[PDB]
Amino acid sequence: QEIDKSTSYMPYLIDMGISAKSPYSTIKNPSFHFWGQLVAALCRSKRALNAR
RNA sequence: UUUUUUUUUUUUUUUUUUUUUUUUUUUUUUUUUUUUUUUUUUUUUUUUUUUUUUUUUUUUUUUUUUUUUUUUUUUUUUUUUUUUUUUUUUUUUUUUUUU
Repeated sequence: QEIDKSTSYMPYLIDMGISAKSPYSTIKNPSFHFWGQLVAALCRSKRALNAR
């Protein structure tokens, strides 16, 4: 899926019309958005205190 | 439906900086916000010392009675028509959730 390439089509997945249901979202991947964000909030980061 | 930092142009990151500076010190003197002199109870005329007293008195007691600010008699849930007894219910439903 060329994840690592900054000059590629992946970050414009939706607006290019390549895919309609992205496999990288919070709705597609809940409870991995709770993990990680909870860890960062418990590691005293102010960004993760606002994650839903 | 889709989403999920009320994040983001790129840069940047002391609500720091001319240069020089650093007692919101200083004329020189000075240093009781002391002092004429001499005094020192914001004492005293002499008397005097209950903001006591006419005498008499001494419950801010009393006419005599009296002594529940009780009582017609009867009574004694400031109960009761009967019936009743979720200030429940159409049916279906049951996140004041959702493209």
